[PDB]
Amino acid sequence: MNDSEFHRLADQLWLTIEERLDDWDGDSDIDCEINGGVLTITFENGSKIIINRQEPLHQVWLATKQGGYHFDLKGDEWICDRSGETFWDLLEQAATQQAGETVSFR
Ligand SMILES: [Eu+3]
Ligand SMILES: [Eu+3]
Ligand SMILES: [Eu+3]
Ligand SMILES: [Eu+3]
Ligand SMILES: [Eu+3]
Repeated sequence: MNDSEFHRLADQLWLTIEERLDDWDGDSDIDCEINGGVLTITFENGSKIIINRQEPLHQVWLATKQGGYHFDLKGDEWICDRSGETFWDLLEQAATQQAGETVSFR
């Protein structure tokens, strides 16, 4: 049921994030590491964005300089359980604010 579906969709999310930051071209230095399955993106100002799996809840969590956001699987989409906003939109907003330049995963 939900456990396999969660692993499938989260593994795809991890690869999309990693590959894009792998090919990051812009001026700002952005680094992405995977430690204990957790992704940590580090910006030149020392700020970070942290992305982890919450297995019991089948959620992906995002921790940014401004706050914490929790996402449910919704038809291949990841939706914030407090606001309805999409993961990609909230990640792009946070990364753009913390890099001081446009960061898109699209
Ligand atoms: Eu490549
Ligand atoms: Eu670097
Ligand atoms: Eu590195
Ligand atoms: Eu389970
Ligand atoms: Eu589909």
